[PDB]
Amino acid sequence: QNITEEFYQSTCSAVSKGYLSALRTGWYTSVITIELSNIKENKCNGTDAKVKLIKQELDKYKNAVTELQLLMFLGFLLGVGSAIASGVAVCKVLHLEGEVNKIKSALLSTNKAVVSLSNGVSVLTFKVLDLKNYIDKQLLPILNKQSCSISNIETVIEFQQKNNRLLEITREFSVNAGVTTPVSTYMLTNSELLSLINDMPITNDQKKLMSNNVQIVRQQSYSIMCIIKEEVLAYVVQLPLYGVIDTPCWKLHTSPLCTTNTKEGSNICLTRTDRGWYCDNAGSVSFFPQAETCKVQSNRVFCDTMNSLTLPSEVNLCNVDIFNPKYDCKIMTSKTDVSSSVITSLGAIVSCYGKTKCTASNKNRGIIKTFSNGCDYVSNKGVDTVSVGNTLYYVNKQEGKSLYVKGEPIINFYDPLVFPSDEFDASISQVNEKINQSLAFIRKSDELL
Amino acid sequence: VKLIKQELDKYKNAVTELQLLMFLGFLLGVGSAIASGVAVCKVLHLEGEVNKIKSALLSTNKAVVSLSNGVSVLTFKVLDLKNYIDKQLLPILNKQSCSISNIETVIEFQQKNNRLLEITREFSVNAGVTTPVSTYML
Amino acid sequence: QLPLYGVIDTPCWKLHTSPLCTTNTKEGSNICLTRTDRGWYCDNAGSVSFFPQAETCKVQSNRVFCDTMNSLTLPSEVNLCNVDIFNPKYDCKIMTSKTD
Amino acid sequence: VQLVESGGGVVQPGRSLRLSCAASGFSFSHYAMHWVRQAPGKGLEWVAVISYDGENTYYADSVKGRFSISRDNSKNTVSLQMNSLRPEDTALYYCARDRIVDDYYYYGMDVWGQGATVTVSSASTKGPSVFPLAPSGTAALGCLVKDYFPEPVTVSWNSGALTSGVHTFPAVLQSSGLYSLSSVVTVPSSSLGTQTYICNVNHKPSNTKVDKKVEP
Amino acid sequence: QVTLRESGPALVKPTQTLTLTCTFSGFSLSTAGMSVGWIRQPPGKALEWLADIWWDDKKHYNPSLKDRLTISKDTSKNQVVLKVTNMDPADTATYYCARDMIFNFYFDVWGQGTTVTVSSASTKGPSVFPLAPSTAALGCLVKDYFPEPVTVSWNSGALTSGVHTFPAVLQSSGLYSLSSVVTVPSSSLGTQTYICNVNHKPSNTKVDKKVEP
Amino acid sequence: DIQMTQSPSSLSASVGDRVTITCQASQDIKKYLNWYHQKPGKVPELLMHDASNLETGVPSRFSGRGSGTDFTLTISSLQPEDIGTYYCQQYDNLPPLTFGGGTKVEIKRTVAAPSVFIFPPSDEQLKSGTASVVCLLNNFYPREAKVQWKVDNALQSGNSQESVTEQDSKDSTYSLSSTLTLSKADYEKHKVYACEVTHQGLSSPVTKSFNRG
Amino acid sequence: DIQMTQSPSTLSASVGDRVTITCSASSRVGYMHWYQQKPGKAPKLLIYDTSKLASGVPSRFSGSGSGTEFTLTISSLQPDDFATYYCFQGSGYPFTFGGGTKVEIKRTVAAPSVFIFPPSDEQLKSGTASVVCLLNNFYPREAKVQWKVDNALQSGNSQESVTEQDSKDSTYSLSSTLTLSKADYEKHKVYACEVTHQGLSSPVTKSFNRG
Repeated sequence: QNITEEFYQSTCSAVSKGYLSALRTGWYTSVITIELSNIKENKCNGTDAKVKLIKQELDKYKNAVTELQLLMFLGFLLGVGSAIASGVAVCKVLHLEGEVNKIKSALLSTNKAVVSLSNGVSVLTFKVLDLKNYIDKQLLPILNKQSCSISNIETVIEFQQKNNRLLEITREFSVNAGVTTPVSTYMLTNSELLSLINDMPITNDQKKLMSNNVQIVRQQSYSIMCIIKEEVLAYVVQLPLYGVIDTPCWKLHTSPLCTTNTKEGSNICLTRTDRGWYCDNAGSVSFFPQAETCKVQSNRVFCDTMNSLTLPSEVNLCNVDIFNPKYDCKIMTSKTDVSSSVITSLGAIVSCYGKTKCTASNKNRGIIKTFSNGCDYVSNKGVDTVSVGNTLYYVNKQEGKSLYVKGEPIINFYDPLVFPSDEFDASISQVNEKINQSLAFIRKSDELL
Repeated sequence: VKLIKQELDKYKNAVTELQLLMFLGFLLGVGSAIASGVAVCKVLHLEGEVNKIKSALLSTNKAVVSLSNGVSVLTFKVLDLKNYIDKQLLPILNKQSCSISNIETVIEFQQKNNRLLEITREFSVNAGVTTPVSTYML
Repeated sequence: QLPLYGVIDTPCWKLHTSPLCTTNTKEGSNICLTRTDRGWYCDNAGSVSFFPQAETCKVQSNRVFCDTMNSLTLPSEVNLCNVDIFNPKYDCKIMTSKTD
Repeated sequence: VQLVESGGGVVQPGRSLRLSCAASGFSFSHYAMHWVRQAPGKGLEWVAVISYDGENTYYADSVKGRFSISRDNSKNTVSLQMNSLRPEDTALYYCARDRIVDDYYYYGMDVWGQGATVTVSSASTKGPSVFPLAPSGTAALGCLVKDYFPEPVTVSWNSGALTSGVHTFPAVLQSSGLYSLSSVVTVPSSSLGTQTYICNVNHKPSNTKVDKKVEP
Repeated sequence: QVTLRESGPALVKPTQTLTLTCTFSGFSLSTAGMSVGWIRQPPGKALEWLADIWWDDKKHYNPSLKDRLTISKDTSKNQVVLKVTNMDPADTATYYCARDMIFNFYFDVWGQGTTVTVSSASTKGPSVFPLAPSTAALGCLVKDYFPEPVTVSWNSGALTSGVHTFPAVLQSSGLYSLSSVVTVPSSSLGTQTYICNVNHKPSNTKVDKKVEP
Repeated sequence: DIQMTQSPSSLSASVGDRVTITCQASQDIKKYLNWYHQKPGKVPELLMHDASNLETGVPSRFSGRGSGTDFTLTISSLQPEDIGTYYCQQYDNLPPLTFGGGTKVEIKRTVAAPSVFIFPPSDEQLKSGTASVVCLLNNFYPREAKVQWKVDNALQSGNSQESVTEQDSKDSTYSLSSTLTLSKADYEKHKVYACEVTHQGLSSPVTKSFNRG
Repeated sequence: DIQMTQSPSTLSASVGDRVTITCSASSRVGYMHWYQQKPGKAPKLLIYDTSKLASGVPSRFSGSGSGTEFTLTISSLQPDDFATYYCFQGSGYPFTFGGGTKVEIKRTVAAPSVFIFPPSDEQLKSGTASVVCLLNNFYPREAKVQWKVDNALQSGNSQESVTEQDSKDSTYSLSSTLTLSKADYEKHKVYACEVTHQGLSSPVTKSFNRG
């Protein structure tokens, strides 16, 4: 009873204005460390089941270490960037002399500390697993040399349990060339993660946002394998910083709009190409063309500013009056008269053309409405299912009021044959000029004759 | 006991994470793949709807239950950790003396608990929606 | 959420397409042509469901697995595009280029 | 899972009356709600419906323009406003829940309230007098409930402890225009003289509450 | 269920240090996401936040009473302790202790509280001056006592209606005072004799006074 | 407006009998039909929806059939608790949802003769100037019975009313009351009062009587 | 630091009247949170996340707002709602609370019964003189007490305590204690108490001549 939606029959589109923004504007880089134990060399002869298992597990431990040692419409306008450029930058610094030692020094006493590195950047550091103390002090002295007898079997379980976390981490990086996303629990546990969130210099609200949506933060995060110099494993976890919160958001749904004259082809189509998510953020509007990049948790819409264009606030005028002189609304044209449907947040837009059967159904009563060739909309409340031809769409069941804005479909104002129909990222004014050009050429070419 | 305690913390941490979660072609148009799945989910958030299904599944692990939306849905209880924990684990962990006899109890609990952990793991890395549906899931 | 497969055991066929250009000796000055309706086609309700991105279709020899949500439902005259491209009954979709 | 009606009673013809329905134990704001009525001894009549969000309403043809249904989701309340009442509107009125959630289609009703009695009449209200039907191995005894208006009256035995063998006959209309019934019970004859039998007669419209012991 | 409870001396002399022990159950302060906060409410004034602490030992303090605040924790005993130096009677108030979560920056669960009094004044006896009559009202006045509470009954509790015991007001001598009053028929004067008896348990004083014109 | 017709208005069958009632709609309603059971004195209970889909907890002995305009409800093993009135209702498209007129279902326990009792008027009522003599016919079948009043051996007419219950949910009988009402003056002008009952369960009419005093 | 304002600081309403409480803050914030407090009892959390209902809380309550403006609404003011309501925010340190909203029941009216008491003789012996002015069984709470001594106004030498709203007639009572030294008391002749209240058409004055 928050989120609402409006359908514009005039432009075959719909806008949902009940959403709140969640923009990633930046990156925070933290350094996670694991103090590791070097081994040389377990030398136990005689194969005892209890001896073989510890050795085998220790062999598993060593191989992990070895593997790590071994590792060392629209949208086309967005441009390119390097997602892990920030994280890689941190990794690079870590490859310096006794920088390891600097950080290895601060984390000896506590498991958490900020160390200023020679780049000058202060970074939160975490020692989450100390296999070293356990392996070097409990395990290693018994194994050397010749006689090794291991009793109390619960010990081999404890070591496999402790070692296990390291093994999944070595496993993941192995299948991701040292960059994983999303960041798994093995890489960084929730307690560790929540602890990480509290020292990040963001708003108490921003911390609040991330903590209720940790599962989202993980998908927008990167874990980057760096170095294993000295006796410490170190990798950098790259977390999103949300500089934009609680600003109004809206999602634009579009569908092909065509004339419904009786002939077979000879039809003209039209489709709005500025579909996607729009959000208010700095007096302008951040527009996200590919709405795959935006995750939704009801009230909150999570987006990454890298795949976006920053547009003027006049962009909203295209939804109410597409012919405004203040903004040239982006569109496409076609002769492709094909039926399809678009499921919106609180309903469904149905582009029905030709002899195609377009229908809406309820789970209980069955078919409840047969569409009359054109762009229409139906609420989510009285409808559960939509079938367009042989393809069946399911409708969203959220709560919220929808508004049908009546208006003559815009495509009907144009005379065929003078209409430009092969336009992919054109616009209103860009269409009008070609018609004008064609209006001039048709009109001037008979005046002379 | 510490091992069981550690695993029970694992059991709890798993529990906690879930609680916390709460050419051509361009002509094809868009739809909502999980619109059907999401619709069911929504219905389940009502009063004692849970209780309705919890009642039918006490005796059998399989029954068709009609929800208040009216939709009849096949229901499956594939893992009853409650019974294992309440009947096998809890009476052993609370023996006044924190003895424990033999180790097969911790192996047995790690084995049973393990499946839930992979499921909580997948949902954790998928914001509560996974595809394909893994063996751990089903 | 499991898929319910309402269309089974109907004849299916896959269309592979490739660029067609003149092979005149000159350097560029060539004209190219390509059928754009590549993908999977299947008979299902007297019509044909067409799946443009055939990434979306899994194959187990005899069986072709597709999702009808990512499909267009086309008239049976689409088969004429394979036999006679200049037929008056169906306007076959193509694209043109000078890219040799 | 509980619905409790209120607001019933007598209203003079041409006048107005408001019913209210308090709901608990379910997700109220997600169900369509119905009103249904039943005159004494007759069948069910659908009256009106309101959608779960209150946006859509429908009414029986016999009450259209005179009745209005509304709801308050913040208070888990449904109301039925009845204007310009006729004697033909006298009935028991049930509050009832639609069986299906969040739908603009309307279906059956799976949860029913106990109902509120509304009487529309120019006759005056009168309380009943209770007379004993004395006994003289199974014996029958009872109570004669005579001369009352309007319907209904309730009769119980031993404050509800006695239900077996109890027959409470339907009211009869006398030439005087007043109703009367008797309630009779069959009990083991060895019980007479030892077990106490007292008929509990209740006539809500006249605020009459009489407990009367029945002896041989 | 989470339950928290405050403890701390009810009285404290000015400039002294105020220590407070908040103890709780139902949740561990060691668990990730967990926090405990301190909040105060001066008499007839709005609530004021004081301090908090988290499982990762992060501490925060309110600049208004800074730098007089020190907060620490001990997950072992399930308790949190807050210290306030250089007390002023301005600080006389009721304090609450409450849980906080990073998931939700608000106080969901609340201690029933402990209150603290700040004064150099301590034990004392009060002086009952009765307010003589001349509908008719009469009352007794309790002057110059410390601390609270003190109470009043009439005729030993026979007379209850008409009576209005007034919330005691502080004086600038640092002592407390109060007046209570019963209205009564005007005709019952002189035959009906009114008696007001004050019970000062803190200084063990039960004064009965006879009220008459 | 869609009309719902139920048949029969009432019917009689034995415990264990298979009982079928019919509903007819004035137009095509597909399977948008519900069935309700109303026990005497109780609220209605929904038995099934979509013509044949039983609600959870509803006994298996109920089954519904039909589509379009003609529907049936079948009880495959009529039980004592099945008495009352059964109602059909449509919910095809638009409201008004409409109910059928209802079908009363009665249970037959094989022909059963009535037990007869007579009650003289009470002394308390005689004070009012009215004398009510009550004749009870308890637990009989079939419904048909002739009850005749005789005063000083003379048949009475125009001065009696009968009331009959809906059928009982346990033993499958009806009960009947016959009330003779006279002024105090006419009642005490006669000596003996009797009600005579003729019913299929009785080889010959049964008479129960008393004498005043 | 952010600072909260809240209105109305005092409000009263009849059972069933809608109640609206508005909060204003100096800086924009994420969420507004709301607490109910009974007298002397620890405060309870009512609404969280601006509009979300806490457990144990009635659907009767609801929340709404954004930026710096938020509102709390009681759909139908019920007796159990008598309390003070505070707006809160944890969005940025230091945390703040509302100025605080006190609710009662609108409306009711009562004119004060005014009495005056000269210092007792037992007290005049101790070296202090307390003159007490009493206003009995009135409403609204707003009332002005003015003490005059030989017709001059007195300032800074008076204290005023008022009574708890009564569970029967819903009125308040107030006491005003003028405290002087015995010496100062016997230095003047007439002592007067001037009362101003909404229920009074013209200022009422009770007085006495010393001795």
